[PDB]
Amino acid sequence: YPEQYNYMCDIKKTLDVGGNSILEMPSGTGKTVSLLSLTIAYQMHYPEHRKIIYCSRTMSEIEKALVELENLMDYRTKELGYQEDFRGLGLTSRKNLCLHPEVSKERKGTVVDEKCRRMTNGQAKRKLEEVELCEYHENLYNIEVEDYLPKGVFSFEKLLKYCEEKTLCPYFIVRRMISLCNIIIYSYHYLLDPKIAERVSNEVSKDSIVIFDEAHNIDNVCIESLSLDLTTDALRRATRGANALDERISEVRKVDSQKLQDEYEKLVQGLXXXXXXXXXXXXXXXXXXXXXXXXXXXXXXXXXRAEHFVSFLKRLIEYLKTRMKVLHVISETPKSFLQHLKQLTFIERKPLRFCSERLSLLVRTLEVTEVEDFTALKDIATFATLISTYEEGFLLIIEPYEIAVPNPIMRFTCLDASIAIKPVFERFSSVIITSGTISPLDMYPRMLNFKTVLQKSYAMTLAKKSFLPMIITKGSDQVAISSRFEIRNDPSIVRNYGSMLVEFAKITPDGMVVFFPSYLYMESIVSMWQTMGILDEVWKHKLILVETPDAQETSLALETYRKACSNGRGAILLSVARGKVSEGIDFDHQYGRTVLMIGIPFQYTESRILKARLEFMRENYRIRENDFLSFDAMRHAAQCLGRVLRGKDDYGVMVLADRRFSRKRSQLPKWIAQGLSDADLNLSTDMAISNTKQFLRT
Amino acid sequence: ENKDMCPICKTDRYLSPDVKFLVNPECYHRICESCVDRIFSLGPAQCPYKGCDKILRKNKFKTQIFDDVEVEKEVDIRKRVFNVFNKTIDDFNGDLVEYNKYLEEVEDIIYKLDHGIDVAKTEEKLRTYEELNKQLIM
Ligand code: SF4
Ligand SMILES: [Zn+2]
Ligand SMILES: [Zn+2]
Repeated sequence: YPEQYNYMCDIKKTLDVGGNSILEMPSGTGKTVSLLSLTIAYQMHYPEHRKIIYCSRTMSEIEKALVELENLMDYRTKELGYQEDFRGLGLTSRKNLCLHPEVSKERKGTVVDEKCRRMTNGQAKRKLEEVELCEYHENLYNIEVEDYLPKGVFSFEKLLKYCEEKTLCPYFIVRRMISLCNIIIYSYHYLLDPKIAERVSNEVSKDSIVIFDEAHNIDNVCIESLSLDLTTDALRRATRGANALDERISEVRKVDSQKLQDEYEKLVQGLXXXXXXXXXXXXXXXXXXXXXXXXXXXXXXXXXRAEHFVSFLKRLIEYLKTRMKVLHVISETPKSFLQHLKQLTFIERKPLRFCSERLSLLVRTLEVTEVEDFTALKDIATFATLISTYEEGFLLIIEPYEIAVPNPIMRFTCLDASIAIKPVFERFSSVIITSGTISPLDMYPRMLNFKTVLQKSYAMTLAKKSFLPMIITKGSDQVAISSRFEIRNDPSIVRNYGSMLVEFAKITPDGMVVFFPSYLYMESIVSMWQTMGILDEVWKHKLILVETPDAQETSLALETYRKACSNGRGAILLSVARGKVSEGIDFDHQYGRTVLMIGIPFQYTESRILKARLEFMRENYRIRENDFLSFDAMRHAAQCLGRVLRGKDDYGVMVLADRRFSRKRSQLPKWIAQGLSDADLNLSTDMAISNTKQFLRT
Repeated sequence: ENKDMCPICKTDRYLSPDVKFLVNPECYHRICESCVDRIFSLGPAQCPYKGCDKILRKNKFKTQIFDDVEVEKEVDIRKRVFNVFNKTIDDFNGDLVEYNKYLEEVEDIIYKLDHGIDVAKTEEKLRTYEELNKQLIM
């Protein structure tokens, strides 16, 4: 297409000149546009030069990038007939990319890495003094296994079928292939990870092209990278964790004390640098981004041992129980909290180095370490690292007396979000920053200050196939401002609002997806709707997303929605616009052809996390009470806009309520304001003109 | 705890627990306010806390945020050991390994004083604390 070549000519001009480019793409029409241009810019330069680094936001976009790369290789092996050096690696999760917990453990949780380190150290125990390895170890690091990926594309699903037929291990293949540096596909929770990105950055070895995919929730990952709640039950875990270290120091000082004494001399000489260098293929500890923390020349509790280090920790946790034992609403400065700590116990200014050495020590010392006890130590050690350094932008908040039973909840606020995005500019050049759910894109020069260029979507044609209307008067224009309040004011109007939804769904019963800014509006009408005619004569079955949406429940509601439209039935997808599963897969008639939105998306106000980030960005960019209610409300609405635009071949109608949407912008701003009963006759025309103009424009 | 706060009135919460529960540093016993006012007004004897014999002294009590009996005693023992030695051979010249070896000896002597050892090295540390106090006078 000529519109796809407009962004491709900009991608061929920025990858060889600029270092970071904010390129806007239309929804459902920019997936393979930058995919083929990334392999063409490498083919125009050198094919072993800068490899492609993909950064998705969900696991679905990781899976959708693999099938498009197969189409890139099929277009390069059929139009050319030459099989070059293949690439592509499916860096997914650990519970999905495994074989051993899917046979004996039968658990698909976050404990798949615990059996991984038990088999890694079990193979280490079987190759030093002596369970053993696993099903297929001591063979995945061979040279023939390193050549199974530049010759054949085996990523994720193709590699999981390859590790069963050839009897291999999916963990040691992918971990040995980050050093090979292929087309790496991963999500946003791995690049800004304080336990994973320290290992990823030592294997890619830089000098590549970072492809930011759907870069609109970048400010959310930097907040989600920190902020851990301490809801007082970890104090019971830290109390039982402190007594376990007392029995472990009693067990270490009863017989085999030379293993701890030689480790004490190794920490008094080689410190943490030699301790990390000697430790290989074992369970790594935790830190607050060692590539961003930058600290050397440490000391082990001032030349002391583990018996003196656990005394400071037991001194530390009782002070933490002392500070949590407070009244209600109280803010805390991270520097002033450290001063009040030193008035209680002189723990110096470096507990960041007093914990990461002792976490690696107890793994080497205690062999049968408890799961809940050692994780209780890591929750304290992650907090001890954040109170030692990184005080600029940091803030400690206390939850108030909320019945008070659930009152002792301690949380720390993250620093600036520009700090986490900082080291990706000096490590990589020509970082392609793309997102299809941004309108406008001027907040990214504002918030997160980096020098970049701005390019908009230069693709807008065939407005007769992209119906973009909006509803204003709902028969009386009263339920539009009624949903604007946070509290469910006047439920009789909401029962009148829910009465209009049965009338709106009975007009076009051909795939309906309803989003919500909160689950309170879903739970308000579901108690006594008194209106099931659409749930018995139109949509029949009901697909409502709950607040506690299970992964299996979201999977079963998605497949049955595809089973409803493939049987001539149609279903109502009652989802949350602020909830999980942002979707993105459409391009068919099985999706909801008419998408409904209840008002505008809102945010949870009157919270200490919001009031802290309000005054933090007030000093930075002075965007108080503006972008927090509009730029955040747009991106939660733009996830609903990315599903209607499913290419130029498929049509779709997206209606928007209220009147506050006119103050913001939108992707392809062609919007006509009409009433609710007026659009019922307009959509009946749009569902018949588009069926007659499809064969006219071809 | 609520079940043990005083040898005479251990559970005064049903009878409105409006008084405090002092802890003597030479007894480490939960002693309430009302009973102890009769104690030091009539001489310095011992408390009968489970038949205790440690002689309670007049005044010199403390409020506690309950760091058990070990960490409540180890915090005052570390505070008494940080004032006698002060910052000798630590930050006098920007020393690091010599400061850490001097702090490891202060920590091991505090660990020997906290454990009690056998009243030999602690009595030697009592002379060393007397040596740290006599060196701060000259
Ligand atoms: S070697 Fe691989 S399959 Fe075996 S336990 Fe470890 S991660 Fe799981
Ligand atoms: Zn009493
Ligand atoms: Zn006593």
